[PDB]
Amino acid sequence: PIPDDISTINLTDPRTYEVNDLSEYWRQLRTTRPLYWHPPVGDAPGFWVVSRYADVMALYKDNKKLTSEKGNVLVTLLAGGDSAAGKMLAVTDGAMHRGLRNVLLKSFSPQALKPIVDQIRVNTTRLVVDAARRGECDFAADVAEQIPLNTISDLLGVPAADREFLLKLNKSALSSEDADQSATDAWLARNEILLYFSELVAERRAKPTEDVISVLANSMVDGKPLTEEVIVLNCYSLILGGDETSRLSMIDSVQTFTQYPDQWELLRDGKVTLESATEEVLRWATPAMHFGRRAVTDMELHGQVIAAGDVVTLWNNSANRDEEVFADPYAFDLNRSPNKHITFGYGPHFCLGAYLGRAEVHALLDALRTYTTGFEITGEPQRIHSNFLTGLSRLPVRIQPNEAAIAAYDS
Amino acid sequence: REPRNETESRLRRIFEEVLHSEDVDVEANFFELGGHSLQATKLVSRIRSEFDAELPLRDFFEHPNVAGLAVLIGG
Ligand code: HEM
Ligand SMILES: *P(=O)(O)OCC(C)(C)[C@@H](O)C(=O)NCCC(=O)NCCSC(=O)c1c[nH]cn1
Repeated sequence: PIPDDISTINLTDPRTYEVNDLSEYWRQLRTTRPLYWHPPVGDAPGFWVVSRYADVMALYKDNKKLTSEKGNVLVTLLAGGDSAAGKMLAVTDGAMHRGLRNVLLKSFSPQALKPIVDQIRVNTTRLVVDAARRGECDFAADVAEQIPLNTISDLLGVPAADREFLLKLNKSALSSEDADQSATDAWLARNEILLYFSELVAERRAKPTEDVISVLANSMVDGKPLTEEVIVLNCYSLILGGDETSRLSMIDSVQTFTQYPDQWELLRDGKVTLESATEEVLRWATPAMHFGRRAVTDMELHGQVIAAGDVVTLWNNSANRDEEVFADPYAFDLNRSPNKHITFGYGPHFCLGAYLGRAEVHALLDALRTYTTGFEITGEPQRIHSNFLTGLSRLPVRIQPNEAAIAAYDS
Repeated sequence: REPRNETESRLRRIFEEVLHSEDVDVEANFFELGGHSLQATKLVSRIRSEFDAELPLRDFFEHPNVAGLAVLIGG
């Protein structure tokens, strides 16, 4: 169903994204109301909605008139702030942000991650091949959920025994498998992660291993060590960041291939590069739909004024569908060039795990390309529920194997 | 109001330490005193260790006051 009128659309309600096709809604916003004021709903204030690609990157990079320090997503932005302000990278601006980023960039750069990228390829292939042999399976549970989290946990140094439990917490933190979920369950789930990492960071401060937590525990910003609080809070943003969005990207690539078999064939027969395909997968599945800022001063955009203290929401999914930037936006085209999408954001806060995000998608595409002829949906998939994220909980598929290629892998 | 237990007294000291405050009401809500997430984490993890009792976070959310937490640690 494709809604026609702007006024009766509540972007804060997760139900909106389940039971509506918002393509016309965003098109109308892009064309006639590029800066739109969403009304207040209940206690939540109203907020600006930005839908044009040009505007979206313009404000992504203006960390001078706009700030992440009072929330960067709706659940904190509408609440009036974020507890982790000035401590968690995502909700920190200024010199503390610059320093804390340069500390983390030392273990998330392409240089540092090359040992890990090899391990992703290995683990990814195994999971894909074993799902091909099985034929019928759930791709989300049996393949997708198994890579992003395990990769970040290998990096952070989370013991294997605990990962299954952390996975359960992430599924309730900002998204939900249950359509009717209260803010309380979300609150508890988020806080149980902090509780877990309080204890783990404690162990590593006393007995340091070689992992990424230990690197943070041995690092300094402006000549002073990091608080156990600061480290814990960034471990949260890494365990959650390194998981959901990549997971949802991978699942969506498969679901999109069943709908677009012409494109699947281009990949399978090596008529398009993995580099080029990965980017379209990312543009297509824009898992994080929105991110946001607060105004610190007054701004003039499109002849309207954003007052200091107003929430500004930037809509990645709309920006990735802007006709003025992408020729035939709603075409899934693996050869799309140029493909300067904004799935990873833009500017100072550009996604830390961008290289790792691509890596995980890149690997999946390489594995599917080699050891699979095609696949088919065997029963209706379940969506997650969120006003921030978009993707699938489970995806039942039948995977048609490449017996020739699979047999050679057994060596 | 004054604390009435070793427990209430000790719990109130933990509240004061965590909320970076003093003279914290014994029946005051933890959130209404301006209580946020990482505070609550430090709070719950300390109560768990000092009283050697497994305190589920959910039960803390229901009864987030010095008075109520005392009863729960007891019963
Ligand atoms: C394809 C999957 C991913 C998507 C769609 C995505 C999306 C984004 C976006 C749009 C931002 C900017 C947010 C803002 O401006 O406030 C961001 C930042 C961030 N992302 Fe990702 N990301 C992905 C993968 C990852 C991974 C694998 C990690 C794990 C390391 C990660 C960790 C982070 C962190 C720590 C930030 C904050 C950076 C800063 O504030 O400077 N992301 N992500
Ligand atoms: P309490 O006072 O309720 O707060 C908990 C916490 C400290 C966690 C707080 O900051 C909060 O509520 N944050 C909102 C949840 C959040 O923003 N999580 C991280 C977003 S996922 C993300 O940024 C990303 C980037 N790439 C992939 N994922």
